[PDB]
Amino acid sequence: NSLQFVFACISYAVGLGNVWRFPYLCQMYGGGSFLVPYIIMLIVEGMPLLYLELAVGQRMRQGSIGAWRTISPYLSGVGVASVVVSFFLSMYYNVINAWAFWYLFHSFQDPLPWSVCPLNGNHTGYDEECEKASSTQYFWYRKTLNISPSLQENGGVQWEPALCLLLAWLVVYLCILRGTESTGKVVYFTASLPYCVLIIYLIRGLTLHGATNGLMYMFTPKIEQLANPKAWINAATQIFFSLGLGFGSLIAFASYNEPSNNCQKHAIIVSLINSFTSIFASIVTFSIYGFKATFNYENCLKKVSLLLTNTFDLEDGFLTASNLEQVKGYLASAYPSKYSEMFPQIKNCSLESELDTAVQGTGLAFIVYTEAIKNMEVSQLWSVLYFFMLLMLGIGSMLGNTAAILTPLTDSKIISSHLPKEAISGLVCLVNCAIGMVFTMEAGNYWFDIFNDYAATLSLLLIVLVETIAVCYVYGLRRFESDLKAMTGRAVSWYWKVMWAGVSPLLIVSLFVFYLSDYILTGTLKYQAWDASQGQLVTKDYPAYALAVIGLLVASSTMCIPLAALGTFVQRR
Amino acid sequence: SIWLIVFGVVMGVIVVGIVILIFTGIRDR
Ligand SMILES: *[C@@H]1O[C@H](CO)[C@@H](O)[C@H](O)[C@H]1NC(C)=O
Ligand SMILES: *[C@@H]1O[C@H](CO)[C@@H](O)[C@H](O)[C@H]1NC(C)=O
Ligand SMILES: O=C(O)[C@@H]1CCCCN1
Ligand SMILES: [Cl-]
Repeated sequence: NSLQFVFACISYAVGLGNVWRFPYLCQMYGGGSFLVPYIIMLIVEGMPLLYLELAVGQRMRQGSIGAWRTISPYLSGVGVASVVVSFFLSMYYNVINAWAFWYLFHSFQDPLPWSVCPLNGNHTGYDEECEKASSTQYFWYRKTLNISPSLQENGGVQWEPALCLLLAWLVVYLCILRGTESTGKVVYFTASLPYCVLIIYLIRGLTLHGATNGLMYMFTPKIEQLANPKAWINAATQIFFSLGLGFGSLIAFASYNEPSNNCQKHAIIVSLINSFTSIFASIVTFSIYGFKATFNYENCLKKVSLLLTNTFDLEDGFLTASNLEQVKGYLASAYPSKYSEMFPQIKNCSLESELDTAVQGTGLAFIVYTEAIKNMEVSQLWSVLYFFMLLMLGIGSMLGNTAAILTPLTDSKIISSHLPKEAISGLVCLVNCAIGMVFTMEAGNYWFDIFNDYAATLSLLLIVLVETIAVCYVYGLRRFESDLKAMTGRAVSWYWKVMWAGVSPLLIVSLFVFYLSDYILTGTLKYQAWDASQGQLVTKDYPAYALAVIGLLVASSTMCIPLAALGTFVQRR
Repeated sequence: SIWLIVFGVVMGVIVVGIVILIFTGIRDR
């Protein structure tokens, strides 16, 4: 029975948060400067709280709402809020799957769309924006999203992304209707295919030119940017979002397990496997990213050498990258009148700056892996395999999330006595798909950015803080430990008690305080926006109406707890 | 456009699957 539960938890946890979100989160916050907090936040926040969730699922042996209502009525709201967060997640998570579907369907063409830039219009060169950026970046930002230059500028609903999202939701609904317990052979298959595909891309990814640059960027803990509180916040929230903490479905999964089971081994194994998968996927992604950065640096050096050679009438191969500065000094000393004209034009490029600003954003995984695919032999087969692995991961994660959404609805006899479950699931999927059309607009990527960073980011911290305070102080940690010891014969270790009671809540509170102080001091929340004319990413301040949605997304889910307490107090009085 | 053909095929097969599953579930009950 252990294999079933462990693989169910692994299949829930291992999803797009490991393969897609972790790489771009690591790239955004300095690489190593993000990886050091991650591990630090995994020993303190991941393992103890995952074990606490799994133990609460067993000693109650009820659902999330049932457990947090049986501990105390004044707390029942944290069962409702844990559903709402899932809702918001399911509102935007599917968009990622949609994108993969798109990238799959544009994978049966000999001239792969992200391989060759379109012709400029003279039929003699390439597009300006497709040349300033990469072909992969041009495909992702223009052919895929058609991203608007600013959040204030939005067009209509792009029909192709809308159809892809509709298809993804239809696939999710079909998976909901079809199977619920036939995951027997799937768990043997769906757990090894992502590792096999990542192994193949690692075999390709570690033999590219300049692959070591990406790994060095990944594993170097720059102290200068290690002091950023946002890095710690993002690390903790990614840990919570990847382990599934706060969504309330881990409690339901552990509710079906025997009370004579070792939840200390299972929690450790699940957290470690999740961490290892994230690290491995990010290693492959950053090896390809380092290849991209090295290629960009070499291209800039070649362009500068060509510029000098075409002007100074130097030999064809005389000016190389190993003698660039010396020959520049020699040319400047020869005659300054000619050198003065183009001195603005000569561009400085270094590996470090390219590494920070080669590729960044929520499309890092897609851009990087499409670049890697375009450097394969049979690009079509590898593209299909990778974007099929990604599809399986996303579909599994969404099945878990939607099960967490739907179980409270099905368990409610008020709704179950009026409509069939097949209609309840259909209505939920229809509402989610209709609302998620806001992510398919021209400026839909910015709303996806807002939801990926605020819908299920800090609410997952506050939900878990309330849960752990509830377990330790309201219920009584001595009573909980005695119940667990009677259930499994072994008393909880002193380390787990220490991490449950004081360390994890204090670290969460400190993180919240630091984030709030940083936001107040900065006083200007900014987002990345594509610039096709400059062909890169620029920082722009959020408009007035974008802060209201950002506030409401967190506020509804978090404030759902105190409101229930006030309602219960009113009902009592 | 080849992507459109592949998407049409996939959406058709998925829709037929959903329809048959709903119909079988309703008919069983
Ligand atoms: C190529 O197109 C550019 C516009 O992007 C134009 O300035 C240039 O004159 C064209 N080249 C020729 C040979 O017409
Ligand atoms: C390149 O470096 C030189 C000297 O450090 C500096 O004057 C110049 O502004 C930099 N940028 C360009 C585009 O030349
Ligand atoms: O790793 C993932 O992609 C999922 C997201 C939802 C919560 C569980 N982990
Ligand atoms: Cl992770």
